[PDB]
Amino acid sequence: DVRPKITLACEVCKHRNYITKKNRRNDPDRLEIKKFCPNCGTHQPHKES
Amino acid sequence: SSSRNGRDSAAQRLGVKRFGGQVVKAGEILVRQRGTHFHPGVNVGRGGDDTLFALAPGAVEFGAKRGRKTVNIVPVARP
Amino acid sequence: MKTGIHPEYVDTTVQCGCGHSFTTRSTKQSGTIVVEVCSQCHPFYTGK
Amino acid sequence: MLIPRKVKHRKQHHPEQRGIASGGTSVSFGDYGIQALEHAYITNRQIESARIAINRHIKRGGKVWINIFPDRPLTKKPAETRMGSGKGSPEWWVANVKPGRVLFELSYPDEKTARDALTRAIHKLPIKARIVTREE
Amino acid sequence: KALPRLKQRYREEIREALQQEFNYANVMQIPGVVKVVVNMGVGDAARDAKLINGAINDLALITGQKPEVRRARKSIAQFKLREGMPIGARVTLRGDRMWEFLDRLISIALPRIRDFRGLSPKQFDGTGNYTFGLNEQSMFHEIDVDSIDRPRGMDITVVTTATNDAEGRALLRALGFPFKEN
RNA sequence: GUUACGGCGGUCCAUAGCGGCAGGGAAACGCCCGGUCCCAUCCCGAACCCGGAAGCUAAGCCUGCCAGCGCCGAUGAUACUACCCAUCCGGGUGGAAAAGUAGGACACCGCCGAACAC
RNA sequence: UUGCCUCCUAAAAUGUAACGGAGGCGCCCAAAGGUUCCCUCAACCUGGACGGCAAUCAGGUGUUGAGUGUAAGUGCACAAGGGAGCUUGACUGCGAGACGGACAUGUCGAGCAGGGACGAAAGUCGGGACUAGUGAUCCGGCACCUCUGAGUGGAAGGGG
RNA sequence: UUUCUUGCCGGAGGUAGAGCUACUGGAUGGCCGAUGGGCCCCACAGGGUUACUGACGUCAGCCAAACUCCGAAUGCCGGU
Repeated sequence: DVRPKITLACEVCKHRNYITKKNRRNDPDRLEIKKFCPNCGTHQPHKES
Repeated sequence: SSSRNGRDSAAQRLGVKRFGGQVVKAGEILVRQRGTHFHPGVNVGRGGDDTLFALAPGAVEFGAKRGRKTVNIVPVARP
Repeated sequence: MKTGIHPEYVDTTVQCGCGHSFTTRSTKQSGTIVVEVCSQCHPFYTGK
Repeated sequence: MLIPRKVKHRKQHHPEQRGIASGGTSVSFGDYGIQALEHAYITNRQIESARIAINRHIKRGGKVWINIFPDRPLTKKPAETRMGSGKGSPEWWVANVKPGRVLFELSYPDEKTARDALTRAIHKLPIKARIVTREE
Repeated sequence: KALPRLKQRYREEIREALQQEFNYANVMQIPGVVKVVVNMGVGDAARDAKLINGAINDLALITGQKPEVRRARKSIAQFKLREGMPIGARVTLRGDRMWEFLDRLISIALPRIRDFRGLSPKQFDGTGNYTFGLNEQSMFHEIDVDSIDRPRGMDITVVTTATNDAEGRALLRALGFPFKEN
């Protein structure tokens, strides 16, 4: 808790591509951030699961 | 009646690994250090943890620039 | 000079009580102000 | 007594009693002085005793300088305790004195009285010490 | 074309008067007033941060351009200050607007001051700049007295190319500043 | 080829800095005037742009001289020390430290552009 | 007290023990990460109603002081420090070469995909100023896969 | 002979030594001169008056293992 190990999954390939920490208190909403989906072969928006 | 001390981290085995004049390969670690006690000179890069490594093959040299010690690599003439 | 973040600044004319005119830019949008004493009539400047 | 207002480290290694003094080896303040001839941890109690002896011998006039300051803490563990379980608490305040170090200086009109007072101090001290003079 | 009253007076007469009084080896030494900085330090913003907005509005209406909000570079607990708390407002006036603000401040505001007996000419920087403080903020017609909120001791300062107190006072007297000669 | 004219670049980056005294504008480096023109102020044409020569070397720039502050700084000696000799002392061979005075120094070169006479 | 990090001890490479001397920890940061650009006061005076040991402030020098996510060596007005824009180097996914340190740990050049900044100008910059901020294997999950599928036309029942 | 010994050459150190106005913690003097208490002139303007608590600063002097403006000897890493 406090800084959970959130999992960033892509919007298109819908693959859980990354795992990173986030302070739930400072950023309570799902972390939407641009990342690289290897399945898609390009940068796609990823958001927290 | 006891001592509050007794802890200590592992020695990180820092310092110069290739001294002046040593012929090194590209990517060879030259100095393990905390911070830039030596700065990356010529053909020498600086690692994330301040590890100075050779960018090109050659002989290690230690110079001084703007009063800062630097580690350079001098190319070695082909035989 | 920035476009619109800067507040308006228009030239204005003022007349004092003793009857001295004055022209200068000021934030007042009306452009006509009535000053009472002014420095052309203030006792400190005039004398004493 | 002489005790430091504070010390950055209160449990220090014993001062190394080696070599002759490199500084403070001449009378720089008074006319006469007490020069050490052996290494010793001269404690603040010994300094107090020596200076009181000098002052009480010279009585009314005269000036006394104490060049050494006991700012080195020698620790002592509690009595009847075995080896280990940490380092003892600070017990004595000592000045690391080496041969050639001038410990006390005295200005007094009467040479005989000055020398007798310095002799008092030397007898209070734990080392061999001689009476040196500014006149070289 | 257009030229402020005080700016034209400076360009036409003041330079010659100052040259004659303090004869300089070169024309470039002629003191020339430089940016005028007007400030409102709240201080009580720690208790009522809302006062910053009023200070901003008042400074805008007085000067003619937005006041930059200055936070705190320090956090002293004695006055309940933390790093970043908006603690004042600052306006820097340069050029035509600077000269026009000086002209208005000398021709309108200071005469309107209540029981105005002038300020002693001792507040000069010692290097050529003059700082003082207005006791209120209603003297300016832009700050209508009928819709004021509170009193803000208004800091003002004029920066000059003068070298010291003497040249600074000569310049400001030439510009026509009131002075409580003493 | 030369100039107290310029920029660009120069060293185990102060022997170069700081400070004091004296000097220069043909062209450069500057100083400077108003916002029709890109651009910018957490506000401000102060920093960045436009048209410039009506005017100026005050400052920056650079030149010469001052060793006052800083900087460098020997030789010698000592401290220290590797090895060796030495019953407790101490000594030999080799290496060898800041301060100061003796002192050094108010820095040290190439590319190109301007005028000068050829 | 037990693991990790920092210092001293530690005897100028590295390493070095003690129930030796001191501390930290084991987090935190989606804007404290990336990039691009820019900066600039440590304290006396005059002062700046209130607002002195402090304001918003203005000048000079203090010549690199000063201070600066969390203790040593570093980083400065060549800024690792302080502000700003981008929109997400928040640079991620495939990573010869070398290496430093038994396993474990740690460093990066560089090549490719995709992007982020800066663009004119270059083509340049692989989490945090760096070292702690962690726990092997087993066993289990959970998503995806061009794997398997206990006769199979085939699927269900394990692996990567 | 890559090992080792010796000579020479290149190299990074922060120990021994010191040095500290070069930093972080100290030391007898007087000093333009901080609260200045204290006599007060009798200003609540403003000012000498400081016998004594003595600011910064300054003067030769001194220490440190967790100090370093410095800094060996050895040792170590390479080359010859």
